[PDB]
Formats: sequence, C-alpha cells, structure tokens
Amino acid sequence: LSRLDPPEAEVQIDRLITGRLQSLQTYVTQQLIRAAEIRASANLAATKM
Amino acid sequence: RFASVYAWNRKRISNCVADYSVLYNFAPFFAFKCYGVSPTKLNDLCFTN
Repeated sequence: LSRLDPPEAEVQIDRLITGRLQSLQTYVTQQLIRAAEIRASANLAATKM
Repeated sequence: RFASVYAWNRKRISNCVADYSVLYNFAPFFAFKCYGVSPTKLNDLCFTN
C-alpha cells in the first residue's frame, strides 16, 4: 500500500486476497472433515462409555 | 556524456536524502511511468540501493 497508488494497487491486492481465501477455504474444508472424523470417534466413545 | 545503448552509463547512488519531486525541473518527462512503485509514493520510502 505504501509503494503503490490505489489505481493499480487493487490489481495486486486482488491477487493476494483471492490467494489467501483459497488458503482459508482449504483450512476450513479440512477442519470440517476432521471434525466429522472426531465426532464419529466421540460418538464411538459415547457408545463405548 | 550520455553513452550508447550497447554500453550504457551506470551510476550508483550512495547515502543521501533524495527528494523525488525537485528533479521535475530537469526534463519534459516524455515517459515517466514506473513499474513496481507509484511515482507519487516516492518520498515515503527508504531504498536499499
């Protein structure tokens, strides 16, 4: 931001924000699968208990 | 003593306080577009070399 003016900074910013979203969406997607895996184990423990 | 294209003149800049607004009185500046730095945002940056 301190190096580029707004007219073409947003072009560079747009690549960064879309890159981190793909990093962020990957994180939650793997979290959801892991949470399902744990919940299956937690249900198994509850049934076991 | 501006040199030829096949052997251009290379000058290094050492420690100083370079104001990138008082050089406007040196040329009509036919082409002044920059690549990775906003030309307006030049007095707020510290440069390596």
